[PDB]
Amino acid sequence: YEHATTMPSQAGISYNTIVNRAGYAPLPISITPTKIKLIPTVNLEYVTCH
Amino acid sequence: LSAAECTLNECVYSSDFGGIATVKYSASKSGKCAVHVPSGTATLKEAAVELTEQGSATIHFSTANIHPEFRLQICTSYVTCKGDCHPPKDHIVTHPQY
Repeated sequence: YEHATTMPSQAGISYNTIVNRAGYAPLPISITPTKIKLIPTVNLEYVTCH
Repeated sequence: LSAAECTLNECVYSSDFGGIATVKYSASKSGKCAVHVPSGTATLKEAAVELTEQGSATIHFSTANIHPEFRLQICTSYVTCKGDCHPPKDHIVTHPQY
């Protein structure tokens, strides 16, 4: 079943919604982002030290 | 049957009996009552239904009208029952159109 939803990109807050069709009973659907990660594509150019 | 009331709880018109209607009755005696719809708007899946003394009975029907208002015929008298149905969920059913 096609369903489109958007939620704020914050961790620690559980998002509650229901996927509901007129025919069937509405279905609870719960999403809670425990952790959100942002990985840059790094490139090691050179190494420096004393 | 006396003091008969029909209440269409929830209906979904489709090929099959996607509509379910609940009828509240006050039967004079315990037993079965033959049930039919004189109009062609919907067809009852059950020819007859057992009635308690003053309980309520449920029927399953198939229709194609979004706002069906049909006067179904019971063992003794008529009752008009109107409601709003809903479109079917699945696009294609492997059943011939009732």
